[PDB]
Amino acid sequence: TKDGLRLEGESEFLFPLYAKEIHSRVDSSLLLQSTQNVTVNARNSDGEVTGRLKVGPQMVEVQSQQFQINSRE
Amino acid sequence: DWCNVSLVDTSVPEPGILEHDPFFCPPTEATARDFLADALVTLLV
Ligand SMILES: *[C@@H]1O[C@H](CO)[C@@H](O)[C@H](O)[C@H]1NC(C)=O
Repeated sequence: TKDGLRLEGESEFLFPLYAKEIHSRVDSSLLLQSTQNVTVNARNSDGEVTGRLKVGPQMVEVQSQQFQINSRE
Repeated sequence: DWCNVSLVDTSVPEPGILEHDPFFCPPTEATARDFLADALVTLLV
């Protein structure tokens, strides 16, 4: 399209992806699922993965040096 | 009571890192290019 490009099909990337901001559509809720597990990772400057938010087959794991909870303020 | 008399002497009773390595995630390295000079050549011919 003029301002973007709309795709209605299963865009299977047979190689890795890269981006900066991953959004979801305004009228549809993003879902992300698998059969074994889904992993979020973050790395230090040396590339060492240091904080993991893993959703395993049974129950969630969080691995980090700290685990805060706050309010919006 | 002499029966519960207890004697004790000296004896010899003698009984953190974090790292994970992924494989790769490099970004767009060497981010510079232009499409005018070649366009100028192929529209100047
Ligand atoms: C030591 O005292 C306990 C508690 O009264 C008693 O049951 C036990 O038989 C005593 N031990 C001896 C060797 O008398």
